[PDB]
Amino acid sequence: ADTVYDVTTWAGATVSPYVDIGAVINQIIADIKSKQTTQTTRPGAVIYIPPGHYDLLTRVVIDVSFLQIKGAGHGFLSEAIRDESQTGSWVETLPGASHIRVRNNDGHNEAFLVSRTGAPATVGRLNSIVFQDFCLDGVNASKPYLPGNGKTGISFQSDNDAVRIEGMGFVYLAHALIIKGADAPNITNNFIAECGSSIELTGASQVAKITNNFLISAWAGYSIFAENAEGLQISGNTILWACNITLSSGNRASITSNKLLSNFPSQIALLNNSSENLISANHFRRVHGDGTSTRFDDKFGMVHIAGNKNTVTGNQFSFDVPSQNITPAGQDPTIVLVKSGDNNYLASNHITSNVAAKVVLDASTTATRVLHSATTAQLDALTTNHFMVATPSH
Amino acid sequence: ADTVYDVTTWAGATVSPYVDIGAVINQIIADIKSKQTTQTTRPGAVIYIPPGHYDLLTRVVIDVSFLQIKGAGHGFLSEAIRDESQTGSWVETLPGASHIRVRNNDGHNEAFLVSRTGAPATVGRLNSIVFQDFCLDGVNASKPYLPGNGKTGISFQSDNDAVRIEGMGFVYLAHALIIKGADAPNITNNFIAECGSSIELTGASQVAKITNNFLISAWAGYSIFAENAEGLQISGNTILWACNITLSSGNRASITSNKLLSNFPSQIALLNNSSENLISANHFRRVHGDGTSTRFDDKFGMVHIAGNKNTVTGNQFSFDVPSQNITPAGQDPTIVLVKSGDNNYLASNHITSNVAAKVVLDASTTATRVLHSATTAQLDALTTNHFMVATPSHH
Amino acid sequence: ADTVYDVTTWAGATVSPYVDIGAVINQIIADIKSKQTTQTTRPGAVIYIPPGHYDLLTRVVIDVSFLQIKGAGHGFLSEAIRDESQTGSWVETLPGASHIRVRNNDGHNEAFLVSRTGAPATVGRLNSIVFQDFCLDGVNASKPYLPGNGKTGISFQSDNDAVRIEGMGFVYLAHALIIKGADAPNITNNFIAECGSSIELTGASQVAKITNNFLISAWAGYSIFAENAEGLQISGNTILWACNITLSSGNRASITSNKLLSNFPSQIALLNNSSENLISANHFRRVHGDGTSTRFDDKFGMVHIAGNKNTVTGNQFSFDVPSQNITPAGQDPTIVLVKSGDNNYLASNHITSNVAAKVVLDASTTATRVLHSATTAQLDALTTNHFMVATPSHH
Repeated sequence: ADTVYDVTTWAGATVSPYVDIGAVINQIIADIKSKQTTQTTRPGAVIYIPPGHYDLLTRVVIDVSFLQIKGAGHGFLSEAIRDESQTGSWVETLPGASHIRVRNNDGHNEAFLVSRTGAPATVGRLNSIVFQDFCLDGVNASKPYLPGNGKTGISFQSDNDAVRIEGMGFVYLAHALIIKGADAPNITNNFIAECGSSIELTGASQVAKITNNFLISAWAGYSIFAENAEGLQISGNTILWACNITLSSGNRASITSNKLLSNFPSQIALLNNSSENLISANHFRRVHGDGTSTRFDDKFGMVHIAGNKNTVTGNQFSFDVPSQNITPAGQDPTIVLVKSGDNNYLASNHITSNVAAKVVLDASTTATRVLHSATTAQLDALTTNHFMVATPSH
Repeated sequence: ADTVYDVTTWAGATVSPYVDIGAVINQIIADIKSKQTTQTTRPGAVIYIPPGHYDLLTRVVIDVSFLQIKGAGHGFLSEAIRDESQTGSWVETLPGASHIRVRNNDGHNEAFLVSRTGAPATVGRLNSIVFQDFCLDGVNASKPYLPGNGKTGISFQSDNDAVRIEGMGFVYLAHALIIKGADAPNITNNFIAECGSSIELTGASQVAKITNNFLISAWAGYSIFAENAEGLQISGNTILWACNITLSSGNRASITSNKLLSNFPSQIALLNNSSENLISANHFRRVHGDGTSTRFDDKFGMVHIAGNKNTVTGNQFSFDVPSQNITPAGQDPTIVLVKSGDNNYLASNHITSNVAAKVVLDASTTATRVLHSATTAQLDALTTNHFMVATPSHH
Repeated sequence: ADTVYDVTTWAGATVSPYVDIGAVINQIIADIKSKQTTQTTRPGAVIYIPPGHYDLLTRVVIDVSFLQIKGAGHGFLSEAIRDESQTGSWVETLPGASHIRVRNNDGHNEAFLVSRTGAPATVGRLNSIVFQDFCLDGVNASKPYLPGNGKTGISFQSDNDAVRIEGMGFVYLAHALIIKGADAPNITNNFIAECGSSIELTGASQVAKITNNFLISAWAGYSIFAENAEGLQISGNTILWACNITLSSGNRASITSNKLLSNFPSQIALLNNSSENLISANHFRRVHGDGTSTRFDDKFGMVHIAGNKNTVTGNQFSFDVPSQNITPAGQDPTIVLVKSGDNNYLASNHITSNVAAKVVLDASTTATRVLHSATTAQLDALTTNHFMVATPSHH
């Protein structure tokens, strides 16, 4: 069929894909649109990227539904370690597989912009676009990569449904993946590392599914940021270095069965009246020194709750920070800060810390339940309006 | 090798795959069988479906193990929203990617029937058939799609081992996926929506794995139905609209780490003595109005338990139904109904509801434990044969 | 591009891949190295294996980063059932899809060895090698497959980063997958069955992700073995037959949302001071008779803890072993043995057993918390240094 392209064999390109794969992909998209021209004759296409090193100089703009862009793997190599190492004898010094080097010279910061102009009720949303098994690489960057090199890997900026980002590698980008106005996106089995932020669901979203990823962005941004987000599912992920899952007016999320590690506070922040979110069966680890920051002090919380009726159950909170590094100086660090809200619920969580640490209930909070989720020594209730069933202690 | 086919380039086809891809795939299967003729020379084959709109007029019958049918993606587009919208200016009005329009004219309701005749012990089971990354579409349908258009996407009707359905899209079918007699099936990373039922594991099954799917079937059928199911694993799924996981004599299931939402009761029903099942670390949301039904009333439960020794831990139960829409009118809706059985266990669950709501223990139940899983006001125990450690509510 | 190979069409092969696919893959690797000759011109390559039966006689050695070896599916067929059945009329008697029959004639046990010589700081690690969707088959083996046929599927034996093993089938191997010195490996959506051990993370590892697999290895080995392992994440798996997850000096693991079943003790063993590991929202099932062994007695525990500050929450422990088969004879079997360590935490777990069974706290342990995770009759505390909040049992 004529719906399958390989960027290196397609004879219609005016430029080499190794020199500018963005131009080649834009030219393929123009070809698709010249062939798929009515409401009922737009099934989409496959663009395959074989293993190779490809510069992108021109931003790709996608407004075609059901486009699959697929390569041979995530291609990750730690450019952070490379850039602190003597690499003269390294067999390879670049990320690989189907490797796009994001090197825009066109005035834009995105490698891929997924955007349709026009009101979605009138022209339709962008549907079931698939990015699979290739590598997006910002080439050069310094920690913590935000503002960094200012490069974005994939940015969806118009309303979309059932999009899919799977098996990809993202490295040395200020923003790996940004999806605005996402409905049922699937972000699964990716390897995102040494990036300023990993996943940002902006504007609003419904029922995003974020599963089975490595997310290893640094301390100036977010591993997962989601605003006006209903029904987020975050599970099966390994989120490292500076794990920061922030919901801003996010509700009815299910954040379960993840391995969560940060060298900084705010592993999960439920902000701006984020309510009825479940945090269950996660391992939380707070350590210190892989980078340092004063973005947060250690009273912010490993988990920070500003909202109602959230549920925190069955987790481990493991905290190991030398006392001399804890801020504000002389203060006990906070495991969970219930900053504001009503009827939040903490049950059956195990707190293991190298120094005395606390679940803090702000004086404004009401009806918080803390049930086998803190010994008496681990609870700092600044209001009598709470219910405590202590974890047994001496 | 000669084991790789593309439905649009294979020269042996006597009909266009755009006109009847079912006939073309059947012709490919006959070709495979003519070349793979002994029990040690049947490694199977791959059938690739490039992006395109393909009508299926003839049911495909698969009785070859290790067949892979693969496309370019799940191709979902909401035909339900289309059919309630003014679409004259929409860029697309059809689902896409590798898109099969299920339009049987052969008197059969399935697009794909996976079935071998004979006693499995004699002729062997069907093994490790792989459906990946294509779209099955019933073309036209009306809510709640059951009985609907009667169309079925994929139906396995003989005993099978290690089959795999991954990355697919299913839309506008009465039944997306039916697997009868499945051992260790893998149903993962699919997008099933606007179907009557999503996944039906019929007859019996052993250790089915249902992970990382979107399941968005409506209120007349099941998101997941499984009868005589041992050892189900259901995790990492987002199940929406009319979430209904029903086990019928299912035991030792692990139902964990799911996002579960319905506009109706019966998000999980453990029926017909379903025992020793774990329901842990799930978010349950009950809302109202995206469709309405009287299939269940609000006393049925968000979770309904008829069986022994089940375990319900670390969940959130969030309930928001306007009082005027609650039925029976005036009665408190039920969050968990323990309808029958012995030694069921609820612990460390949080119930948040817009009206007073209850965990109900039927009079027939024995030795139920309810431990930090209901305040006193949230428990309606109809037998003294229970143990309550209340979620605190009085200072 | 010239970076995509098909083992059956590449004209540079001097041996048929059906006779020795190992030689052909080695020849492809040599070709890649001849074309990719500097540290900025080594993006890697794809090697595609179409459906077919391929003998491997020569061990493959991979020292190229970003190599993808991919086939058409996991290809599983139960050779264990085959070898106890009358198969004369079976349609197929071999595993299939992209089927590598591991038949080394070179005195090595590995089908695939992934190894670079030289210090990783000097020559680099092996990065992001991808094995996807093919079948590695040891051809003939007897239970429990260790020592068995001594065959290993894939073995990484030099330090590696972000490797990926996905969608594979492994069958009838002594060791399916071994990874030494793994940093952020991804082992996902595989089908490993009728092998001695499934996954072994040797030497040391950091943040391995083991998700969404069927792991069905037998009772002489390990489903998941990990030594000096920091930050393992094990979730969404169905682990069967002889589930055994053993950590040796492993810490900060997250073992959640799994379906876990064994006919033997030691479903999870946290050994040699394994600390701050989470075991949450898993279904544990212990049964008897699908093979028998005395490797462990029933006092070892379904979960065995030798370490500090571990967390066991929201699980079900379901135990069904006939009393006449329990060892030592006349003794109550152990559900969780806290063998050594401080401040371990058990909360909100449901224990269901056919005979009296116990959480046992060794006399050496300190500050164990058992909170709604055992009735009085289910706790055998051999030290007074513990905290008990009993699961209620008396009215």
